[PDB]
Amino acid sequence: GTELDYDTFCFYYDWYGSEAIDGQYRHWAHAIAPDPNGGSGQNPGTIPGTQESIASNFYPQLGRYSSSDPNILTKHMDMFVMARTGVLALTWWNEQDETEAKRIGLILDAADKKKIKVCFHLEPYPSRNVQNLRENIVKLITRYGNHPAFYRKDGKPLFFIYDSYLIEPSEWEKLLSPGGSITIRNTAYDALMIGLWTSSPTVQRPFILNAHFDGFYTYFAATGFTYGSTPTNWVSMQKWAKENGKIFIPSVGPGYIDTRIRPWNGSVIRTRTDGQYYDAMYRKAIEAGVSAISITSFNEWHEGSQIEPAVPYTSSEFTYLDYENREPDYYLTRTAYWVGKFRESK
Ligand SMILES: OC[C@@H]1[C@@H](O)[C@H](O[C@H]2O[C@H](CO)[C@@H](O)[C@H](O)[C@@H]2O)[C@H](O)c2nccn21
Repeated sequence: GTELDYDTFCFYYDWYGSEAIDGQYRHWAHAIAPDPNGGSGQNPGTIPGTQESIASNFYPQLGRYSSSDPNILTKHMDMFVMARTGVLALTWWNEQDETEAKRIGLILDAADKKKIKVCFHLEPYPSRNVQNLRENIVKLITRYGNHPAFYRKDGKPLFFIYDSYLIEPSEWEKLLSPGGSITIRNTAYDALMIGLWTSSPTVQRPFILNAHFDGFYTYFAATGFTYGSTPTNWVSMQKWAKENGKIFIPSVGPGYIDTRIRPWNGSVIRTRTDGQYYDAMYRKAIEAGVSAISITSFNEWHEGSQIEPAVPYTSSEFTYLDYENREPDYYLTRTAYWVGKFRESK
């Protein structure tokens, strides 16, 4: 009851920088978003990413780390082993820069040492469309597909597609129908394509079918943020998935808070309550009878959904939230608990 689960996907962010390694404490410093309902002339400012003031309501046990530091990567992979999360679902922004390329190779290498697998979470990069998506899928499978840590499920790579609704089903069909003009089906570049189910079934069911997605995930850690992230819908979403040959990968998270970077977004806060929120959400995923589960997140520190260890910290600039009556690694060990319960259910 300690082995990795390769149907458990944990969303991982590689965008953190340090002055020493990256030239800037990347992402630890971050713009504060203006209030989308708050009128003109806002000067919301920025979080400077100093030791005292970072762009999170929580504070990492590992400090203001670099995602390109091989020693941090080793520690993260040991944390995945503790959590029993076999798949690292890597945020991918199509930066087309040598620093991205280096980082992806470092992550794959570190993952392989611990038998962790890596798949890609394809983000909404500029001018994203099905043609450049195909080209990027080809590039990723070509560059990384023979890496021993590259994930496959029953012989197929798997990609999560964030904000897949931003692209019309008539475009998706070209890529994802077996008859599509630029199909990946039956090619060397075929993959399980997992789209983001947001809103109501009346909208999302025909979209998933007409776009030829292999499955869907929900992402948001905050319960009730969307229809898809409301766990009382998961039984019915799974029933529909099974009836239509789709893979449902609900996303569970331990809490949510992003008010350092989005001070106006307090309605989305979901309190951790010493792990009871995480337990409730993970239980609903398991009870829905799904084949795979995703975890939002390993380390989206801006959104306060991370399971990565956090420590108490009060600086002159901010009093951070922390894991309260739980130890810093509690969310990793509680993840392992739920992975066990999930496996018992399969
Ligand atoms: O991973 C899914 C998606 C991300 O696209 C999204 O990134 C945006 O927001 C973050 C701040 O949270 C910012 O730092 C990024 O540069 C990007 O603009 C964010 O991680 C998120 N939240 C829900 C879904 N996402």
